[PDB]
Amino acid sequence: VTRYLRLKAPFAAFRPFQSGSFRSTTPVPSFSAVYGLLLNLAGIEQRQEVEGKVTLIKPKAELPKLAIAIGQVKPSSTSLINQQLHNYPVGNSGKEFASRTFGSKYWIAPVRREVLVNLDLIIGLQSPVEFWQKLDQGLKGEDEIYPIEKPDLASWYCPLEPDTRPNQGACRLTLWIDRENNTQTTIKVFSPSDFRLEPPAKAWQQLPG
RNA sequence: UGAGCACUUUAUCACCGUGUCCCCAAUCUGGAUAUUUU
Repeated sequence: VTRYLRLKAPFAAFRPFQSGSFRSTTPVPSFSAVYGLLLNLAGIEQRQEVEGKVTLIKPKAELPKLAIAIGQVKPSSTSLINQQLHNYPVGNSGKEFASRTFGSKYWIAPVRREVLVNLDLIIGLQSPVEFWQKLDQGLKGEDEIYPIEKPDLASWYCPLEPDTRPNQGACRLTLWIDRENNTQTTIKVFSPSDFRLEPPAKAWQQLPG
């Protein structure tokens, strides 16, 4: 890796991909979300932004190549703070609903979901010099994030093989997802490793995106 | 500052009461000597 930078945030939420009627969350963000956040923070606009019923139709032909890991310093708890969020009905969709048709989003119904009390992340990116330079220009050029790479090292994550039973692992995770018919991502489960030493090469994952 | 991203936990109201007591008090004890110049 070239260098890595640290950040923290008080509140966040990471929905499982089509969790269901009742939402849920995961202790750590997905790799795809982190990749998108880093791409946007550099000021790189999305490669494709066509419009229609849906979006996110992304070929890999023109897209930066890069390798990302993930880290974690302090465990955080979870809470549930919501009572309502409307939806789009399935069924008759009778009476007025069919009468209005104004970007409908009618039939408000109650539903709850989860939030994270606190969040802090440490990992950065292994990338060529030009990409890091333009990322710095996007951050500084024409909540809070800053590089403390060498000190302040904490635990990390890594894919797990059928041995060495881990503790408090993440149930599911996403690598590269497109909102269409596909095979989604291959590996789901991940395992945390606790040691104040540089993460192993297995922790680094070369992202296809 | 980008893609899953909505539209509210929403609107009202008394604890009624009433009601407190009488009795009382002790004692004893004291002291000694001492001034002179403008």
